[PDB]
Amino acid sequence: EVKLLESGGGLVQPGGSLKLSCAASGFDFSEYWMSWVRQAPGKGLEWIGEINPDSSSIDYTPSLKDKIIISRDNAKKTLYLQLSKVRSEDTALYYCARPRGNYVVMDYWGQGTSVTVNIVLTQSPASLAVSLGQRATISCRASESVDSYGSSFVHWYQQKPGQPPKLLIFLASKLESGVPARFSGSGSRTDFTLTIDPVEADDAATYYCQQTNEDPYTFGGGTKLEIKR
Amino acid sequence: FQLVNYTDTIPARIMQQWRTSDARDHTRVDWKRPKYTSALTYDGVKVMAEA
Ligand SMILES: *[C@@H]1O[C@H](CO)[C@@H](O)[C@H](O)[C@H]1NC(C)=O
Repeated sequence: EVKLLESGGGLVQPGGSLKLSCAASGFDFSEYWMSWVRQAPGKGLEWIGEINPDSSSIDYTPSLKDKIIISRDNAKKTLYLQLSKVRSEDTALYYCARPRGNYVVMDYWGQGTSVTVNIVLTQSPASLAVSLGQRATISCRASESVDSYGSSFVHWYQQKPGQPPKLLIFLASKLESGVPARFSGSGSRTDFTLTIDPVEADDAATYYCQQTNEDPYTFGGGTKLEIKR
Repeated sequence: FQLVNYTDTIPARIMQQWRTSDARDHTRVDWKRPKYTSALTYDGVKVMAEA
Protein backbone atom coordinates (compact mmCIF):
# COMPACT_ATOMS: atom_id res chain seq x y z
CA GLU A 1 0.00 0.00 0.00
CA VAL A 2 1.49 3.30 -1.15
CA LYS A 3 1.56 6.11 1.43
CA LEU A 4 2.53 9.53 0.08
CA LEU A 5 4.03 11.76 2.78
CA GLU A 6 3.80 15.48 2.04
CA SER A 7 6.36 17.99 3.30
CA GLY A 8 6.36 21.78 3.47
CA GLY A 9 3.34 22.59 5.60
CA GLY A 10 3.00 26.25 6.50
CA LEU A 11 2.27 29.69 5.13
CA VAL A 12 4.24 31.68 2.55
CA GLN A 13 4.84 35.30 1.57
CA PRO A 14 3.46 36.99 -1.57
CA GLY A 15 5.16 37.12 -4.94
CA GLY A 16 7.26 33.99 -4.41
CA SER A 17 6.53 30.40 -5.41
CA LEU A 18 5.20 27.61 -3.19
CA LYS A 19 6.95 24.32 -4.01
CA LEU A 20 5.17 21.44 -2.25
CA SER A 21 7.26 18.26 -2.28
CA CYS A 22 5.52 15.01 -1.30
CA ALA A 23 7.61 11.86 -0.86
CA ALA A 24 5.98 8.59 -1.96
CA SER A 25 6.83 5.86 0.54
CA GLY A 26 6.38 2.12 0.07
CA PHE A 27 7.51 1.91 -3.56
CA ASP A 28 8.07 4.00 -6.69
CA PHE A 29 5.43 5.64 -8.88
CA SER A 30 6.94 4.54 -12.20
CA GLU A 31 4.19 2.00 -12.95
CA TYR A 32 1.44 3.86 -11.04
CA TRP A 33 -0.16 7.14 -12.08
CA MET A 34 -0.02 10.33 -10.02
CA SER A 35 -2.23 13.36 -9.46
CA TRP A 36 -2.10 16.50 -7.31
CA VAL A 37 -5.65 17.75 -6.69
CA ARG A 38 -6.26 20.62 -4.28
CA GLN A 39 -9.11 20.65 -1.77
CA ALA A 40 -10.93 23.63 -0.28
CA PRO A 41 -11.83 23.97 3.42
CA GLY A 42 -15.18 22.27 4.00
CA LYS A 43 -15.90 22.04 0.26
CA GLY A 44 -15.04 19.38 -2.31
CA LEU A 45 -11.79 18.77 -4.15
CA GLU A 46 -10.51 20.28 -7.41
CA TRP A 47 -8.49 18.60 -10.16
CA ILE A 48 -5.52 20.93 -10.68
CA GLY A 49 -2.70 18.66 -11.83
CA GLU A 50 -3.13 15.64 -14.11
CA ILE A 51 -0.13 13.34 -14.58
CA ASN A 52 0.66 9.81 -15.76
CA PRO A 53 2.72 6.87 -14.46
CA ASP A 54 5.93 7.75 -16.33
CA SER A 55 5.09 11.49 -16.08
CA SER A 56 4.73 11.76 -19.85
CA SER A 57 1.55 13.87 -20.22
CA ILE A 58 1.59 16.33 -17.30
CA ASP A 59 -1.72 18.04 -18.06
CA TYR A 60 -2.63 21.25 -16.23
CA THR A 61 -6.00 22.52 -15.07
CA PRO A 62 -8.30 24.36 -17.51
CA SER A 63 -8.27 27.55 -15.41
CA LEU A 64 -5.27 27.22 -13.04
CA LYS A 65 -2.37 26.69 -15.44
CA ASP A 66 -0.48 29.73 -14.12
CA LYS A 67 -0.94 28.70 -10.46
CA ILE A 68 0.62 25.22 -10.74
CA ILE A 69 3.85 23.77 -12.12
CA ILE A 70 3.98 19.99 -12.56
CA SER A 71 7.57 18.71 -12.29
CA ARG A 72 8.15 15.19 -10.95
CA ASP A 73 10.22 12.08 -11.67
CA ASN A 74 9.05 8.48 -11.91
CA ALA A 75 12.42 7.04 -10.87
CA LYS A 76 12.56 9.39 -7.86
CA LYS A 77 8.96 8.93 -6.63
CA THR A 78 8.91 12.49 -5.27
CA LEU A 79 6.45 14.93 -6.84
CA TYR A 80 6.72 18.71 -6.58
CA LEU A 81 3.54 20.82 -6.67
CA GLN A 82 5.32 24.03 -7.61
CA LEU A 83 3.91 27.26 -9.04
CA SER A 84 4.97 30.75 -10.13
CA LYS A 85 3.63 34.10 -8.87
CA VAL A 86 0.72 32.74 -6.84
CA ARG A 87 -2.20 35.06 -6.14
CA SER A 88 -4.06 35.76 -2.89
CA GLU A 89 -7.08 33.61 -3.80
CA ASP A 90 -4.87 30.48 -3.84
CA THR A 91 -5.38 29.95 -0.09
CA ALA A 92 -6.58 26.34 0.14
CA LEU A 93 -5.50 22.91 1.41
CA TYR A 94 -3.14 21.37 -1.13
CA TYR A 95 -2.76 17.59 -1.19
CA CYS A 96 -1.34 14.86 -3.41
CA ALA A 97 -2.80 11.49 -4.38
CA ARG A 98 -1.58 8.12 -5.66
CA PRO A 99 -3.02 6.46 -8.80
CA ARG A 100 -6.80 6.56 -8.46
CA GLY A 101 -8.04 7.48 -11.93
CA ASN A 102 -6.60 4.28 -13.43
CA TYR A 103 -5.99 2.12 -10.33
CA VAL A 104 -8.57 0.46 -8.09
CA VAL A 105 -6.24 -1.90 -6.21
CA MET A 106 -4.73 0.34 -3.51
CA ASP A 107 -5.84 3.85 -4.50
CA TYR A 108 -5.20 6.25 -1.62
CA TRP A 109 -4.62 9.99 -1.44
CA GLY A 110 -1.47 11.61 -0.08
CA GLN A 111 -0.85 13.30 3.24
CA GLY A 112 -1.50 16.92 2.27
CA THR A 113 -0.49 20.35 3.51
CA SER A 114 -2.01 23.58 4.79
CA VAL A 115 -1.21 27.05 3.43
CA THR A 116 -2.91 30.47 3.45
CA VAL A 117 -1.67 32.44 0.44
CA ASN A 118 -24.56 18.88 -16.04
CA ILE A 119 -23.73 16.52 -13.16
CA VAL A 120 -25.21 17.13 -9.70
CA LEU A 121 -23.34 14.94 -7.19
CA THR A 122 -26.04 15.20 -4.52
CA GLN A 123 -25.67 12.67 -1.71
CA SER A 124 -28.35 11.80 0.85
CA PRO A 125 -28.29 12.04 3.73
CA ALA A 126 -25.65 14.74 4.14
CA SER A 127 -25.87 14.41 7.95
CA LEU A 128 -26.91 11.50 10.17
CA ALA A 129 -26.16 9.82 13.50
CA VAL A 130 -26.09 6.07 14.17
CA SER A 131 -25.53 4.18 17.40
CA LEU A 132 -22.54 1.97 18.19
CA GLY A 133 -22.37 -1.02 15.86
CA GLN A 134 -25.38 0.16 13.85
CA ARG A 135 -25.81 0.07 10.07
CA ALA A 136 -26.16 3.08 7.76
CA THR A 137 -26.96 3.08 4.03
CA ILE A 138 -26.77 6.49 2.34
CA SER A 139 -27.60 7.29 -1.28
CA CYS A 140 -26.05 9.57 -3.90
CA ARG A 141 -28.15 10.81 -6.82
CA ALA A 142 -26.81 12.30 -10.04
CA SER A 143 -28.14 14.41 -12.90
CA GLU A 144 -26.11 12.91 -15.76
CA SER A 145 -25.98 9.25 -16.77
CA VAL A 146 -25.06 6.96 -13.86
CA ASP A 147 -25.01 3.69 -15.83
CA SER A 148 -21.63 2.97 -17.47
CA TYR A 149 -21.34 -0.64 -18.71
CA GLY A 150 -23.05 -2.03 -15.62
CA SER A 151 -20.17 -1.32 -13.24
CA SER A 152 -20.87 2.24 -12.06
CA PHE A 153 -17.64 4.23 -12.52
CA VAL A 154 -17.93 5.96 -9.15
CA HIS A 155 -16.27 5.69 -5.73
CA TRP A 156 -16.87 6.82 -2.15
CA TYR A 157 -14.11 8.58 -0.20
CA GLN A 158 -14.55 9.70 3.41
CA GLN A 159 -12.64 12.68 4.81
CA LYS A 160 -12.26 13.87 8.40
CA PRO A 161 -11.52 17.34 9.83
CA GLY A 162 -7.80 17.89 9.33
CA GLN A 163 -7.16 14.48 7.75
CA PRO A 164 -6.80 13.75 4.03
CA PRO A 165 -9.65 12.15 2.05
CA LYS A 166 -9.19 8.38 2.19
CA LEU A 167 -10.83 6.21 -0.46
CA LEU A 168 -13.10 3.35 0.60
CA ILE A 169 -14.66 1.93 -2.59
CA PHE A 170 -13.73 1.88 -6.28
CA LEU A 171 -15.98 1.45 -9.34
CA ALA A 172 -18.72 0.17 -6.98
CA SER A 173 -17.26 -3.34 -7.33
CA LYS A 174 -14.01 -3.38 -5.30
CA LEU A 175 -13.48 -1.82 -1.88
CA GLU A 176 -10.19 -0.25 -0.83
CA SER A 177 -7.57 -2.12 1.16
CA GLY A 178 -6.95 -1.76 4.89
CA VAL A 179 -10.62 -1.52 5.87
CA PRO A 180 -12.42 -4.90 6.01
CA ALA A 181 -15.44 -5.97 3.92
CA ARG A 182 -17.80 -3.61 5.73
CA PHE A 183 -18.58 -0.98 3.06
CA SER A 184 -20.77 -2.32 0.23
CA GLY A 185 -21.44 0.19 -2.55
CA SER A 186 -24.02 -0.47 -5.25
CA GLY A 187 -26.55 1.25 -7.50
CA SER A 188 -28.52 0.44 -10.68
CA ARG A 189 -28.92 3.48 -12.95
CA THR A 190 -30.72 5.37 -10.16
CA ASP A 191 -28.27 6.46 -7.43
CA PHE A 192 -25.03 5.24 -5.89
CA THR A 193 -25.75 3.63 -2.51
CA LEU A 194 -23.04 2.56 -0.06
CA THR A 195 -23.91 0.66 3.12
CA ILE A 196 -21.51 0.56 6.08
CA ASP A 197 -21.94 -2.02 8.85
CA PRO A 198 -21.16 -2.09 11.65
CA VAL A 199 -20.65 1.56 12.60
CA GLU A 200 -17.46 2.33 14.52
CA ALA A 201 -15.85 5.35 16.15
CA ASP A 202 -13.20 5.59 13.42
CA ASP A 203 -15.92 6.16 10.79
CA ALA A 204 -16.81 9.52 12.42
CA ALA A 205 -15.93 11.67 9.41
CA THR A 206 -17.53 13.39 6.41
CA TYR A 207 -18.11 10.94 3.56
CA TYR A 208 -18.36 11.98 -0.08
CA CYS A 209 -19.46 10.11 -3.21
CA GLN A 210 -17.31 11.02 -6.22
CA GLN A 211 -17.93 9.84 -9.79
CA THR A 212 -15.23 9.67 -12.48
CA ASN A 213 -17.61 8.95 -15.38
CA GLU A 214 -18.83 12.56 -15.68
CA ASP A 215 -17.39 16.05 -15.39
CA PRO A 216 -16.19 17.10 -12.97
CA TYR A 217 -14.29 14.25 -11.28
CA THR A 218 -14.26 16.01 -7.90
CA PHE A 219 -15.79 15.28 -4.51
CA GLY A 220 -19.56 15.16 -4.10
CA GLY A 221 -21.82 17.21 -1.87
CA GLY A 222 -20.38 15.71 1.31
CA THR A 223 -22.15 13.39 3.77
CA LYS A 224 -21.31 14.00 7.43
CA LEU A 225 -21.25 10.77 9.46
CA GLU A 226 -21.37 11.16 13.25
CA ILE A 227 -20.97 8.08 15.44
CA LYS A 228 -23.63 8.71 18.08
CA ARG A 229 -23.64 6.82 21.38
CA PHE B 1 10.28 -18.27 -23.44
CA GLN B 2 9.30 -14.60 -23.73
CA LEU B 3 7.30 -13.10 -26.61
CA VAL B 4 6.57 -9.50 -25.56
CA ASN B 5 9.05 -6.89 -24.33
CA TYR B 6 7.52 -3.92 -22.51
CA THR B 7 10.94 -2.19 -22.44
CA ASP B 8 11.14 -1.56 -26.20
CA THR B 9 10.00 1.60 -28.02
CA ILE B 10 6.58 0.70 -29.46
CA PRO B 11 5.50 -1.52 -26.52
CA ALA B 12 6.36 1.21 -24.01
CA ARG B 13 4.61 3.77 -26.21
CA ILE B 14 1.43 1.66 -26.21
CA MET B 15 1.83 1.17 -22.45
CA GLN B 16 1.96 4.93 -21.86
CA GLN B 17 -0.93 5.37 -24.31
CA TRP B 18 -3.27 3.05 -22.43
CA ARG B 19 -2.06 4.48 -19.11
CA THR B 20 -2.99 8.00 -20.24
CA SER B 21 -6.27 6.82 -21.81
CA ASP B 22 -7.31 5.12 -18.55
CA ALA B 23 -7.04 7.96 -16.02
CA ARG B 24 -9.99 9.84 -17.53
CA ASP B 25 -12.43 6.97 -18.15
CA HIS B 26 -12.38 3.74 -16.16
CA THR B 27 -11.83 0.54 -18.12
CA ARG B 28 -14.13 -2.46 -17.66
CA VAL B 29 -11.31 -4.62 -16.27
CA ASP B 30 -8.04 -3.55 -14.68
CA TRP B 31 -4.76 -3.62 -16.61
CA LYS B 32 -2.38 -4.79 -13.88
CA ARG B 33 0.06 -7.59 -14.75
CA PRO B 34 -0.99 -7.93 -18.41
CA LYS B 35 -0.90 -11.30 -20.14
CA TYR B 36 0.37 -12.16 -23.60
CA THR B 37 -3.21 -12.78 -24.77
CA SER B 38 -4.00 -9.06 -24.48
CA ALA B 39 -1.01 -8.20 -26.68
CA LEU B 40 -2.07 -10.93 -29.11
CA THR B 41 -5.58 -9.48 -29.39
CA TYR B 42 -4.09 -6.00 -29.83
CA ASP B 43 -1.86 -7.25 -32.66
CA GLY B 44 -4.81 -9.04 -34.26
CA VAL B 45 -6.94 -5.90 -34.15
CA LYS B 46 -4.08 -3.94 -35.71
CA VAL B 47 -3.66 -6.61 -38.40
CA MET B 48 -7.37 -6.48 -39.25
CA ALA B 49 -7.30 -2.67 -39.34
CA GLU B 50 -4.26 -2.58 -41.63
CA ALA B 51 -5.80 -5.21 -43.93
C1 LIG C 1 13.95 -6.52 -24.17
O1 LIG C 1 13.87 -5.99 -22.83
C2 LIG C 1 15.09 -6.12 -22.09
C3 LIG C 1 14.80 -5.62 -20.69
O2 LIG C 1 15.77 -4.66 -20.27
C4 LIG C 1 16.20 -5.34 -22.79
O3 LIG C 1 17.42 -5.53 -22.08
C5 LIG C 1 16.35 -5.82 -24.22
O4 LIG C 1 17.30 -5.01 -24.91
C6 LIG C 1 15.02 -5.76 -24.95
N1 LIG C 1 15.14 -6.29 -26.30
C7 LIG C 1 14.97 -5.54 -27.40
C8 LIG C 1 15.14 -6.25 -28.71
O5 LIG C 1 14.69 -4.35 -27.34
